[PDB]
Order: sequence, then structure tokens, then C-alpha cells
Amino acid sequence: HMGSDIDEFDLLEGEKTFKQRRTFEQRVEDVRLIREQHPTKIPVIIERYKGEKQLPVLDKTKFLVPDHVNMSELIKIIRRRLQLNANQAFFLLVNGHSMVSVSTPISEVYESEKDEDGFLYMVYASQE
Repeated sequence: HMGSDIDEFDLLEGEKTFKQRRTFEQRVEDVRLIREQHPTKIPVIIERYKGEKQLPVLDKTKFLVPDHVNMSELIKIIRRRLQLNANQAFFLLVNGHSMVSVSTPISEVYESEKDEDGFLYMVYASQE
């Protein structure tokens, strides 16, 4: 009888992101200030994926990255700061996906992937 006897229930259970801490206009003004005073740097927000239990949390989520730095170098930096073991899986996701081009400047990435507010958002995880 195709599991007709089985019913579903939503199980409930019992620290804010940058977008939660700052309004859109506040973020746009931050980016304006960065563009004015640090024209060769890319504003980048890096946060831990919601629900990630393997990787620790970083002490800083807001970064200025020199234009020439590529994703491989950024991954190395973040892994070092998280103090990960060499065999630990790690992914740095931009708009939910891994970047294919890991040798190109982050400014080039920025032009494709930036948020409407002008920040570039990344999330790190031990999967995806």
C-alpha cells in the first residue's frame, strides 16, 4: 500500500553573517571607502558554511586581497590560518561553487562573481 501508514513531521531544534550585521547601504558605503582608499585591493567576505562541523571558524571574516592573488594562493592562506592537517578536505566556494580557474587574479574573479553590494562573498566547507 505504498507506505500509506507513514506520516511526516518537521523536527525543530533550539553569531550573524556579515549581511545580517550590515545593511545593504552600509555595505555599499564600505565598498566605496575601500575603492577610494585601496584601489588595488578586492573586498572579500569569507565565512564558514552554515552547518559545517569539521572545519573551525576564523577570527576574521572581512578581507582585503591584493588584485594579483589567485584562488590557489587564497586557499593556501585560509588553510594555513585554519591550521588544517594536509589531508583535510577543504573547499572555498564562490556563489555556491568552486572556481575552475585557480591561477587567475582575484580581480578577474571579482568582475564575474561580485555581489550587488560590491563585496565578493566566499564560504568554506569540507564538502561540495
